[PDB]
Amino acid sequence: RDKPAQIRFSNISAAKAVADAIRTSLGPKGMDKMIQDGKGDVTITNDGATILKQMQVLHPAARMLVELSKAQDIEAGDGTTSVVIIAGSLLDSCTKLLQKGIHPTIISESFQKALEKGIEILTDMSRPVELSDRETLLNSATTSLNSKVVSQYSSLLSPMSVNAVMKVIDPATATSVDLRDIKIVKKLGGTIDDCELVEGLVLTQKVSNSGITRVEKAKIGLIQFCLSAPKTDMDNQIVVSDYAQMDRVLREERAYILNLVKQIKKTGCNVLLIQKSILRDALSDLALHFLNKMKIMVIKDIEREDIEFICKTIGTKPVAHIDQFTADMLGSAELAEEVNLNGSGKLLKITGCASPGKTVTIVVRGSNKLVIEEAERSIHDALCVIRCLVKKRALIAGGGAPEIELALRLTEYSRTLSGMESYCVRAFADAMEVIPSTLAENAGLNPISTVTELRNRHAQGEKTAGINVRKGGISNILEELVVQPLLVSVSALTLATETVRSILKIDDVVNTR
Amino acid sequence: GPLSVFGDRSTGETIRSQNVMAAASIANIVKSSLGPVGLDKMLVDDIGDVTITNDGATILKLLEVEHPAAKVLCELADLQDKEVGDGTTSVVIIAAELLKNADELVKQKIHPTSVISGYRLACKEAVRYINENLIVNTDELGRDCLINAAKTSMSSKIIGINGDFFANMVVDAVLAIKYTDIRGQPRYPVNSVNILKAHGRSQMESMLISGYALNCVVGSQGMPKRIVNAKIACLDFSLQKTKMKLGVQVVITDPEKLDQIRQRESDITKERIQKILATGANVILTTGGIDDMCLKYFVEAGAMAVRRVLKRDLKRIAKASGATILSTLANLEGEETFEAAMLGQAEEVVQERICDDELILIKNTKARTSASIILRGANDFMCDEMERSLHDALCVVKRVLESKSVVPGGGAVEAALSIYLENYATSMGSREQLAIAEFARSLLVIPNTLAVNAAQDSTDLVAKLRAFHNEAQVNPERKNLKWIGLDLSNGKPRDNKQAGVFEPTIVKVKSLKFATEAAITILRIDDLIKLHPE
Amino acid sequence: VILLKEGTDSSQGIPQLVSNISACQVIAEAVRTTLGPRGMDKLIVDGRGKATISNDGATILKLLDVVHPAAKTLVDIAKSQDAEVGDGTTSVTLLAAEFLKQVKPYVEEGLHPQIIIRAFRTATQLAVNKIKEIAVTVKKADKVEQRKLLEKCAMTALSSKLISQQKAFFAKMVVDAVMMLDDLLQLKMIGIKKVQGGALEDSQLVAGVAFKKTFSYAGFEMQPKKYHNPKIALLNVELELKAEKDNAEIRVHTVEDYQAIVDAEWNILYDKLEKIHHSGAKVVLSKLPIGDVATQYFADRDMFCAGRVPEEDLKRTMMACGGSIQTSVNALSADVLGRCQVFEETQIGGERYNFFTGCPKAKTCTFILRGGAEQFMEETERSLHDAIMIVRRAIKNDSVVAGGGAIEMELSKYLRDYSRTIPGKQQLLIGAYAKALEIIPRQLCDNAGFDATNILNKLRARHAQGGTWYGVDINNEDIADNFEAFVWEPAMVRINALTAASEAACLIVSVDETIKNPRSTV
Repeated sequence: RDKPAQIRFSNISAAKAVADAIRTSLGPKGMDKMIQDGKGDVTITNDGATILKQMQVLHPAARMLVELSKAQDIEAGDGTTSVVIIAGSLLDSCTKLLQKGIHPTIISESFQKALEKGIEILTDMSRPVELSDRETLLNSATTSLNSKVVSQYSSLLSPMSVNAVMKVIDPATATSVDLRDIKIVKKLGGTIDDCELVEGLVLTQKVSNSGITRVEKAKIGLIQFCLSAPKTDMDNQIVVSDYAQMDRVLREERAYILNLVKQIKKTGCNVLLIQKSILRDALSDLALHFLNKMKIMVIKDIEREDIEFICKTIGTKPVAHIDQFTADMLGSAELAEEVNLNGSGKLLKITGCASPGKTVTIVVRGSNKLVIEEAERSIHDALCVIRCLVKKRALIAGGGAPEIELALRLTEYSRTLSGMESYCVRAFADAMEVIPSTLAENAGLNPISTVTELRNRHAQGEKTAGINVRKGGISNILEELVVQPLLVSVSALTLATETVRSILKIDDVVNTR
Repeated sequence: GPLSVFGDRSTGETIRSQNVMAAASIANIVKSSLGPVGLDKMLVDDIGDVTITNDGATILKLLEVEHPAAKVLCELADLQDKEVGDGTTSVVIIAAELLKNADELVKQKIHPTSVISGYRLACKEAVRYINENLIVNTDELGRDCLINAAKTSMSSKIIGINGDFFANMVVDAVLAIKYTDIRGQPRYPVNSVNILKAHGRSQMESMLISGYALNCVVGSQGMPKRIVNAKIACLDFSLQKTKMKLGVQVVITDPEKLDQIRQRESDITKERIQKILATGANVILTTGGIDDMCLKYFVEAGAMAVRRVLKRDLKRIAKASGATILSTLANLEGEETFEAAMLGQAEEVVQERICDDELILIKNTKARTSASIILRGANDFMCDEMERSLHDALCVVKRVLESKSVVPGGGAVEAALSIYLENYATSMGSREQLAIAEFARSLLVIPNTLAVNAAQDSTDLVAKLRAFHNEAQVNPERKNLKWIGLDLSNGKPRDNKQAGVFEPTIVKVKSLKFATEAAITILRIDDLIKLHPE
Repeated sequence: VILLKEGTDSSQGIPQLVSNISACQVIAEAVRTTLGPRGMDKLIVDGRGKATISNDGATILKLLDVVHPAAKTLVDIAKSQDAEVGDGTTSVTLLAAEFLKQVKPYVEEGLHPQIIIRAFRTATQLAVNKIKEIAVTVKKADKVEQRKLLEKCAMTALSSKLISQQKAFFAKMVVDAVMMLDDLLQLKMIGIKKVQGGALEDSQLVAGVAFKKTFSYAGFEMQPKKYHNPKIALLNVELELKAEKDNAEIRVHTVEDYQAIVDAEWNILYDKLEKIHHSGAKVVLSKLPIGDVATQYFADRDMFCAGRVPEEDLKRTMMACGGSIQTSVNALSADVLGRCQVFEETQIGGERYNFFTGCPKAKTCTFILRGGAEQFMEETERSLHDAIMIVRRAIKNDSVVAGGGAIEMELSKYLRDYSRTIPGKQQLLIGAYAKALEIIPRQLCDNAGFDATNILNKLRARHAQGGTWYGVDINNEDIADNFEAFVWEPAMVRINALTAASEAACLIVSVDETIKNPRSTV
């Protein structure tokens, strides 16, 4: 029987073609690619996982690669453009193993042992890193950004990212960081230069009064319960039997409303905050009239799960009843001001809060929505870079050095290995030359010369001198500040090798409903 | 094997050129519409709506564009309008020619990174040089530099011939609403001067009102149409037949109360009316409807009452006359009373007829002044043209007055920057020096477009201006030549101050920033996948 | 009433010429890589499936069709150059295209066809005079150097064509092949026999004349297939039982007359046979069919016969062998008869080719080339034809110019440094002309994927005041005096190139508007 083998070859070829399709977007000198959807949108993109996602293809192999890229972004987050190339290169290399009479189970075991050796290869290659050491984290995140399109303002997008990781969590010990602590907003219009940060948060709705639009040292109040006319949770109707009852209904409605407003005013409140609701909502015009008569702001119709963010930031805590509402529970921010976007909306930035907030927000502006989308994805992946960096503390410099080092040392292992596995190990060794070849190629270089130069450099055993896109050849990397964590490489390699072991095992596809 | 993309992928320079093609196709289409010699473009909507337009953003907005980069340039023009409002046509042309130069350059096989970094650095250096090496004073002018700014605004517009009256009108209108924001600097309530229009007799028949004119008329001829003294009562409360509450039902077993409830439906309204009418009310302004009951009562009182009054205009007029916004008569507590200490202050209010129709007009809101312009024109389209023209002019002048800085134009800034940057660009001497050279060259289009729209010998005048600026720069002994630009009135190199042609520096800065931004954005785009449509 | 007939239209002014320039560039880019030793080849497919593959630009342009006026001008100019020179057609089409491209932006601002046309024409004139004045030549008149430089120019022709391992091999081959030709240089006396199988290196040159053995009836294979000095008679007469003049009628009355007449027809036949045999010739060739009786007679008389020979074959036979064509046999004598020392019906790749060599006179040759593809053999034959054309033009005027882009940079530099005295818009437009004159070496470099910018910069520096004749090598990827690398090509090619370029530039810049008929004649 041969048809299974033909199917296997077809799947490997399909995976290789899909991988080759995105061979101009890797590393510091990658290039963007349009993806125009059938819908009325468009996406400029550089991150590999995104690109892989927008293709709504029907072939299983590319879908496997997409899910692999998803997993890597969940683990590491940056530049998943590489992992697909590695997977396809390993598939092409194992084509040669298959034609040379190597059983697929045997091939999978060879991958397992190669993984075993490569783990240590990377491990001894790396060196530990210092937390709170500004330069190492800065270079890591900046080189992470260099694989995206917003690199022209990296001097501005680096300090914001670093300040994020100082002000979100403590540097003492966490082993991981909650990303939902970090908050971002995207806005159409403005400029990359207008992008900035505030240690507080920003609220979207604008105050229902123009009399007071910027209050300082306000005692801010947040309320979440109903403010409307007295109405039970359960059905009812107030029956009026004469004019006098109508008069009393009017007067007592006014009295109840003003009684509530006087309670909140007596609590020493300065700015009111009302959540969002349906089915007898929580705001009245008379409330606004009262508040204007007493010079009080209000913001209405706010989200449910955002309560934690606001409460932690300001200190004001939610109450569903007036009786539990207390003056001590006022969050005191230095300044609540409304800003303009030059005819592009009005926001509310809360600043100088006296309560310890553990969440931060950052704003982004730009001439269109796609530039800010790309910048958002880049910043998100940089935050992933730093989350892995603090997860465990080990680094590895770029410049093509890691893959060529692993390639040559697996060549040596093959020289020190016998049996059927020796040539498989040789194939592994030859596999890790694709990435440096691509890096030299898209750098507008003659790939043979530079790649062989780096191969010889790693034959000498000396390092920290690798691919340089500024020098134009193989030169020092520490001065290039080109560094990536050991964790991203380890995760990439492990995920890729597990995926390809699954691939080698898999050889049969059948169509179902 | 074949890519699983299932779509259509074009590679090479083709799509690049296609972007170029897009950047070509629209650009010259709008080319004929800016500068003192820009001629009008006529647009016919598919429903037979023929339109007159000359500012670029209004021109483009109703075009249907399916090519992506062309859409991007479309919203680029729209933003250029929405923040700046001037150079409404120039920016798309500048970006288009920049893309032309860039794509040709990459067709000569240069790394995109070098040229993109060149774009960024050149934008920065250009904005810098604009900041330093063209500083002049606007305090030498005032109340007249605004006139010249309005003249430069109308240059391509429909009223560029009758600017003497209109510019004075608009500058006085600006002075009429001049507010202060931070208590040390001025502030202007944009879109708070209503410019209500009419198919009048001529452009010379429009008049400016030192007061306010609604889109509103007197409710009935029973009321007096000219109140001697104006104490204004603004309202937001709906004055219709009062409804108590949506969640009340009546249950009556004693019919005696029944009829009296019918009385109540009026009484409350009626009662407040008396309260409303107790203070010697002159004019009543309400958003809610006014019915026969209130109509008869107000006729009996002789006080104007107008329903369906809008909101933002009501706020404007209440602030202008010193009036206050009212939604109910309740005071700090349940006491619902009317106070005579906040009634709006004005001279008189009249239902003046302009051409064949009447409207409410306010005279001289007290303690201050207010601005509103009645645009009377031969028809509706050209009157809308003045509408847009004056809006753009007010945007320009508010930019000028917010930052009192301005430089002469008509290519003066263009030629000076080109001369600097071409004689500059030795700070790198590398693959980016040629980039800076192409920046200095690419600004040649503005004199080119102005000359073609004016049928001037472009090469002679551009050579003269370039030579004067070059000798001024490299030889600062006679730096007077840096104060010279090109005017299309007679194709002259002149000190662009007698004509008054003057434009805010921030305008050029901002347009250049977005232009270079979009240029870089496109120059880091190399491949396209056309996914299959749904 | 409509002024003109319904269905027509017209574009005018700047838009029309801009569209034309765009069409010029679109058609130009279609051959952007063909020329050069490292040339990269194209294919076309027709509705008949007769796919054709070539890298010679002119043929390529014929392989494609347009409906645009400017592109039609370009393709017809390619036709003209190919009929004129037959090399560098890529170069001329490309160069005119970038001139038009370089001048495109000048239409949007103040400029008129007058000045640009005058500048183009005067620059073309001056540069043609430069071509004439600095074209290199043997100036030696000795046959050894003459032959050497003919072969050098042949390999120069191959220095942008397909094959590169048989340059001197085929150069010497073709040079000898033409040196066994007269001063007439007839283009009908070059036999071509494409042979299936056999290596490319196995292509050869028949000193005598060989051709294909046409179909023959029974009675063959008894003829002697070998003679050591046969004599050849060139016929155009029929040896078949035929009525006299297709209208003759016979009117007899008895069986004896009938028998006499038929035996008389046989006697006519056998008397012609007797004349042929007693004439002494050992082989007979003709366009006309040979009846089976004659073949059986000649086999019985140990003589070779063959008929239905194509004319050009017989023409080569007369022109080399030294015989004379016959329509009659009655006056056959020694002077008419041809003569050779070798005849044999050899086998060349599964075929039966008749070979006639040993003729002391030889004024025609028949190429025998070996290969494995009809299309690749056809392309090689086309390149052979191109080489024949180039040498045939150059053999008259033994003055050439170095290839490899050296001369183009020389002329660009000349125009540039001289275009500093000329005045005004003429100077600017001539400078644009000169700048457009700087692409072909750049295109060669970018064909091989080289940093053409740096290469052109260095060669310009070297050309300025450090010597001339500097070309670009591709195996070395460097600049040096590659004239001594002997990549030399004729200069009348350059003059014709300039003539056609000026023609095209002034033509298309003279375009202003076109009306299009509704073309109901379809």
